[PDB]
Amino acid sequence: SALTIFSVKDPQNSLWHSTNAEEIQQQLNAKGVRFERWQADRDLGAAPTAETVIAAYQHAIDKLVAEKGYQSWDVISLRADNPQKEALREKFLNEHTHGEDEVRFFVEGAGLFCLHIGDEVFQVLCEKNDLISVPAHTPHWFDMGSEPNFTAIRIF
Ligand SMILES: [Fe+2]
Repeated sequence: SALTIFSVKDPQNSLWHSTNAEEIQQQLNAKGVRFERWQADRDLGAAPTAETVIAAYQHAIDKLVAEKGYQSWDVISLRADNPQKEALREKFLNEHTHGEDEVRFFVEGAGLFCLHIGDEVFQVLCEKNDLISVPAHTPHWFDMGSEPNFTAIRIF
């Protein structure tokens, strides 16, 4: 719901910062990044799992991006009753990239998605409200800082 882009020399001095539908889309698409707003009106119950959240927003993946054979979709949820929430930070906080642009849609929970393109650091908040998809060759990392639960959908 927000986009920030400053020079690599000004990391704390967020120079350009704005949060608008056309504004976030113009900045994202202007860099070859797709962006859309999805409606999370599908209820999977109180706790959202990967298999269910998968079958429900499954029909939404068909309109997301039609290309290649799309191997499959997966979900990344963190539970507080699983000691793997602490080690999972170094596990998702490292740089991981693929040679194909993947898309991620959050249906339950919010995560801070940071993008790195050239000498600029992008800071955009992600919520189960809309959707975000970055290009291949572009590294992305999730912001943990804590052990909160968040449901995400990966398609590539
Ligand atoms: Fe990825």
